[PDB]
Amino acid sequence: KAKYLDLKNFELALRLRPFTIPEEIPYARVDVPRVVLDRVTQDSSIYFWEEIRFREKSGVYFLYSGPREVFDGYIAPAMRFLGDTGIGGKSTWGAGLFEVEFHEMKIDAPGSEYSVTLSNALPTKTPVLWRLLRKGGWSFGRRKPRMTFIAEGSIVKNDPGGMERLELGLSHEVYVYGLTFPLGVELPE
Amino acid sequence: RFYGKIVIKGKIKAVTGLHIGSQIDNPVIKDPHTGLPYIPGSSLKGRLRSLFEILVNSRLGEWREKYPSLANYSPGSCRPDNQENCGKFFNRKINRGWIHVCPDYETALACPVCRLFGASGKESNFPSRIIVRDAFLTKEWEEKWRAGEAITEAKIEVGIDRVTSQANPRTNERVVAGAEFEFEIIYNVENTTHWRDDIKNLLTAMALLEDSYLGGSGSRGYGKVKFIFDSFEFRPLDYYRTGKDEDIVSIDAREKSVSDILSGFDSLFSEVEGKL
Amino acid sequence: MDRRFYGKIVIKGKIKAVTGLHIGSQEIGGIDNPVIKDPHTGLPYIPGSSLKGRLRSLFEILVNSRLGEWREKYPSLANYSPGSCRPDNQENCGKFFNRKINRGWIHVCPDYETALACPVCRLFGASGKESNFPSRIIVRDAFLTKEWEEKWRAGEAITEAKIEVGIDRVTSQANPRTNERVVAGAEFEFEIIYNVENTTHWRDDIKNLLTAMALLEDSYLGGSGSRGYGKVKFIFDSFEFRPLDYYRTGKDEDIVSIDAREKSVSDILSGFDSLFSEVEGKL
Amino acid sequence: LGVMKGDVDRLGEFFSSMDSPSKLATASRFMDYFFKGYIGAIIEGKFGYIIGDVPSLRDWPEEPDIVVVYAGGDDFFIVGAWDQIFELAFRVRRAFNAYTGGKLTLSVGLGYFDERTPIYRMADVVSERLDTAKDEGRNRVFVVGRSRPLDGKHKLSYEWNHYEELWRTYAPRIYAGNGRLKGKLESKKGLLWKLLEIRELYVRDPNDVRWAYLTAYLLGRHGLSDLFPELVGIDTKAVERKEPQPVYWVDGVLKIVLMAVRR
Amino acid sequence: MTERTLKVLSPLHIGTGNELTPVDIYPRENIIHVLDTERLVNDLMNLGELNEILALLKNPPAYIWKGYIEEFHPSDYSIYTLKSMQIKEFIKLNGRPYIPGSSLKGAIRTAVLYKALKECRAVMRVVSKVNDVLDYYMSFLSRKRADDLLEAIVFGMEPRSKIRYEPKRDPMKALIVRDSKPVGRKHLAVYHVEVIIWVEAIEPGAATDVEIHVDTEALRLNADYFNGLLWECLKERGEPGEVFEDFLWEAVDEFYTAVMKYETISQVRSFYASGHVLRLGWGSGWLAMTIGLLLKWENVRKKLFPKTRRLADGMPMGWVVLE
Amino acid sequence: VVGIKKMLEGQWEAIQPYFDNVVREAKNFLEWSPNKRLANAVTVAAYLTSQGLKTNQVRKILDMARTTELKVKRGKDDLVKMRYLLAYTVGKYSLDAFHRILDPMLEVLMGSPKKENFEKFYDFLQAVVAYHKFFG
RNA sequence: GUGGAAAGGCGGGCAGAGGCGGUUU
Ligand SMILES: [Zn+2]
Ligand SMILES: [Zn+2]
Repeated sequence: KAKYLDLKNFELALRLRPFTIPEEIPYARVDVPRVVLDRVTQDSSIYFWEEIRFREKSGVYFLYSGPREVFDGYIAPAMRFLGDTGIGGKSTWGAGLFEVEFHEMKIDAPGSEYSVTLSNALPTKTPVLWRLLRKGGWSFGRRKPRMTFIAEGSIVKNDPGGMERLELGLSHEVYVYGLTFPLGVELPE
Repeated sequence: RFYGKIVIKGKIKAVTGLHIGSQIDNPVIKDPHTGLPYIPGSSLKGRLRSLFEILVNSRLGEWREKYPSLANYSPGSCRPDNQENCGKFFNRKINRGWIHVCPDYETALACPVCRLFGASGKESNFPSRIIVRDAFLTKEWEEKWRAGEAITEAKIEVGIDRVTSQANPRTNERVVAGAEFEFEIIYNVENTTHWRDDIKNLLTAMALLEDSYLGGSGSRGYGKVKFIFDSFEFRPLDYYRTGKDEDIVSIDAREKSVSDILSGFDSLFSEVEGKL
Repeated sequence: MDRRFYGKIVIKGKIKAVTGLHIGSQEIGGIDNPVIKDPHTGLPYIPGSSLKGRLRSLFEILVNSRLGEWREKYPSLANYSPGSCRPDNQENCGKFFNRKINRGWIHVCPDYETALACPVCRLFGASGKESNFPSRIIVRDAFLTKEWEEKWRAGEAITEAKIEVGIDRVTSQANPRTNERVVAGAEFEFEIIYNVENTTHWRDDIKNLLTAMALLEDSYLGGSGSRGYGKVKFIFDSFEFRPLDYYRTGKDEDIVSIDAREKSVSDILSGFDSLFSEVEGKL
Repeated sequence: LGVMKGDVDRLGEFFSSMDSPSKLATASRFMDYFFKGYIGAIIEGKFGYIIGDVPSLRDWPEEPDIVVVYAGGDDFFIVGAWDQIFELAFRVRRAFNAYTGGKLTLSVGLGYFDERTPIYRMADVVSERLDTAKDEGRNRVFVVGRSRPLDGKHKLSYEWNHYEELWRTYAPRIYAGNGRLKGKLESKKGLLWKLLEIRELYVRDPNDVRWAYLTAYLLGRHGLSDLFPELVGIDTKAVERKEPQPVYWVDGVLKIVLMAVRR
Repeated sequence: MTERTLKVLSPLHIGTGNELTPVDIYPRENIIHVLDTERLVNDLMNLGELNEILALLKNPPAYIWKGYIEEFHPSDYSIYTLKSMQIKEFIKLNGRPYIPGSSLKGAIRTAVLYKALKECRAVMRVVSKVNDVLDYYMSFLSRKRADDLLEAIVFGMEPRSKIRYEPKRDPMKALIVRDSKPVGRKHLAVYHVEVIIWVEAIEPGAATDVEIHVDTEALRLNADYFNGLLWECLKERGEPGEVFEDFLWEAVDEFYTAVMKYETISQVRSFYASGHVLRLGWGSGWLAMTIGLLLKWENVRKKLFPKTRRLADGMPMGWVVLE
Repeated sequence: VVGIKKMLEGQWEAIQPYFDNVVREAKNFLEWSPNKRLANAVTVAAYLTSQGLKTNQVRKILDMARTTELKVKRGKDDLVKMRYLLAYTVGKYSLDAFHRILDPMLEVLMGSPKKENFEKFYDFLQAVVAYHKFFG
């Protein structure tokens, strides 16, 4: 029932060698109550709101596997714009704002046919082992339909995923991402 | 459509001891991990919107010409008849209280409150242009917590009977007077025509916040927040693609909320008005 | 219904202790009954709860002494009878002291519409159920002046340890007590901010707030003032009406009442129409 | 609102001991009847001779305001009033101990919430408290929320025999029942919040920075020193085994009494 | 109506929490001078030490604590007399002597409590909510709370014990007194008490204004709430709100003139025969503190006396008269 | 045990006089550790209770440590030492037992860096007064 | 072409009523 592993223990799980789980999770999902006040007769009417709070040095990262010319022109200018607006959520209260840094990480993965996805994928064929993540979304105030994604850590055999285009009746087409991010894995027998 | 982001950075000083509260019997809001208090972005934006809606409620007749969406509103609330938007300014009912929220994109585009703070609406929306970040303690006010000093204190208030002088005590955890936080407001410049009016209106509501209170009891003298502006940077549209420092920086070291509008808006902002 | 803003009247001055005051709270060494202090500077202040709450108290007894006279000026004062709801434990049984807090009864209007007519609850606010009339005044916490902070630097005594004794009458045995007291003469920067919500009856609220101050200069301010620990005095530094435009344009053109070396009784009785004649011109 | 959620621990091991399918038939049917059939009699005040005396805040009513949502073979989700969710947590475990022979135990997570909180969020928090009380020692209850140090020697959740021992020790000194403090300890509502402000000095920094004499000072100026003698002097028995001080475990006994004598 | 100025007819002294050892005091002439240690030590520190504190911590032999500052070279209260002496000091807020208001309020209450027990009656005061009383108090009496029962049946009665004296029932909270103006440096002087101890006091011939005021608005609210035998004796006359002051200054006069006539029972005898008569603290004897003038009594005081009677410089030790 | 002395406290001053004379033999500042500092303070206040000294008589000295404590904490010592001597003058008797612990600490403090050693001195002097009330 | 857009944990509440640092030898 553990959810995450660090780099020392993630490599050992791909080769089906023994490993340990982390003891502390770097965040907590916190229930903060807010209020709505009448302007004249200040009647309080509360509602409950969920937030992820991080530790003093903890945070969030994501990975990128592609050519440097595309990263330098598209993903790197986007993360400086997205540092000042939000990254999903109530961004008018300062939620989702962050400072961006760039590093390089290495994963030692075994060579096989089967591979784990480090992202939601929207698979093009039947996977091998998986967990259904059912989510929709919201696009310029238009509700996106709930699509059956695959979860992070699910196992495919030569499946690229596929990028879905939804008409959605909007000035422009809406593309939902859905692509794999494979690292090789050894399945059991 | 996008042009840049005027960023206001400053220090919020609690001249009198501040209370926000989360529900020592009445604890203030804190971080879940370190245990330090802060000021939420919801409390500061929601107070600046509340102070500025009462400002616009008093001036609906005089601002029809500048803001054409205020011709549809009469001053008052829709509370005396349990009915949605019809003539009164405080038209939207959320749960039990009445708020001005414009019902469309095209109406909120010409409202002084809702072009800045945003509108929910039905069949269309209007997002905010400001981002009011949370205000945590300064780094200087954090080692006092590390040295062992109290950053919150217990204020014990009583309630006296007028005939018998029967006393009825209660306690209120309160952030200690003197403590300094750091705020930030990020204004998204969406329209190159609307931005001078939006910064003046944001600074007006920050000037009403210095004579009113922020959170907590307030009428009993709690809030009393003072604004110190460290700097103003512009971050243009060309900054986001190339990353080089084209940031137009307006300098304010000891300037007040009134001195940034005491003819200073027209003068100091001579370069942001230049590069649009 | 229809909350509007016209500006703020701000009253700045110096509360002076003509006799040494004592507010107090429930350090390791120290007097058994100490005085409230600022947690960051250690200097004894005066809270805004203790100054608003004493003014609201003294103004409520001022209404019950004259319920025949105040009834024609203000509606919803004929909603009750003089006295308290203390015998009949009822939240609204027709007396002026209608709401109990925990065990004691304080005059609080229960509805927004009856609080907009009461002179006590327009100026101070109500909080009924479904009602919540907010206050029109802010009474800040009152810290020491910049002068009397330098006296603590130089080593002059700000507080004092007054010792009192209750004597058993028959056996003449004495039980001693010690109470911390601010040294008489110390001064405190206070601030009172009235929100001009309605230009109809802002003038009645300023006269009702200044009436309660002169009652508080006759009575005490906190902590055993039947023995001398009050005798407090308002000294007015500045008096200032900030118009709505003030917050728009930021210019320091906001109209001012001199109020120099004038008492709380001089502002109402001697020159209320002469001083406030220029506030009325802008409103 | 009090929300309790629990299960039976190491139950999959216990069903794997069975030789015949007639032993699995008996083991899975007596196990199911405690939660299907005999958990309703525990709420109705029955079986109290076997249970004895449990940590209570009031005398047990004839009709408790307890709603059983779900109670499967080894699981049970129950909502209700917080002072009777608390007492039911100990009344069930003490009766579960008698139903088995002491061989199987209970992990219980407890929660205390605002009423107008969504029920997917009440269930989410106590599920995060039931496994917090399960990975540690697995025979341990999670009574109340707790701030702790990060040194790894401090666990948020009380063992079952531990918390009933702290209730026989600490509670009959300061508490009389039914939301009333003990005689001569009335008008000491501010006193018991001071002992939890002293207790938060231990959380910022252990190894006795300031908390040992401040406890002796506040017990000293009020004239009551029979209240909690284990808090004033440092425990050498606590230092030699690297277990927390007796000022650390009194959070779960004070904070339950402070909510019950709120008003 | 306020500004009830007092004149002193005698030496008057308020004890305070301090005494003056002879390290602080050296009379260079007959004028006793009171110096401060902080200006004497630190100015000598520029001329030089632990030898200053070693003579201070000794407290031996005084005369040796004087010549060191006299040669090789302050100001304070300068209270003249006009060694091995211990001057009991008066109360001073900034080195300025004043009369505390809580002392003046207590001298009134012993007179008012006397008149309430003289007019009685008491069975009607205990006729309601009890769950001339001196004759039963001797059997009742057969760092002390002996007035906890007598004043509860006379001032404030609330319902373990039959009467326990809650302060909220007391009609004395409407009478407010305030601290007088500071007397001055010249009217504070040191005197010697001869018991038939050196003390500084206020000689006769001073005038300060104590500001006594009555709050009428509290008695209008508390007409039903007060349970005092004082209250019954003060409402029976009628107009209790306007009759409380009348009762106040007549208990001041009739008590202390009755004490003055019993005290007469040579040069001091001329002082007794020759405004409102009032007698303050530390100078008045146990009888002028006590209803023992009304007080059986010798059997009670033997277990729980007119033996000692102090005097300084031919005059009794407190007589202050108001308007 | 800290609680065990209260059962015995409620000629007995002589048995604790060896504990006070041993603590007065060590006079160097910060010569004991953090746990050893509080263990000395239990022996001091138990010694100061058999021949009992009230906190008031000490209350002027406790004032001068505390007004400096705000002035040390981001805001001299001989002013406290001059008062600690003169208050010990007007004994009558157990003020010398309290002077034999202050004056060795204050002679070292008399010349010392202000920010550290006084803040460590202030923690010991609290526990003397703090623990003195726990026993009486 | 962001499970989004909009929403002040708030209104009202005196740490207060009583008490001769002076008795007594
Ligand atoms: Zn709008
Ligand atoms: Zn009213």
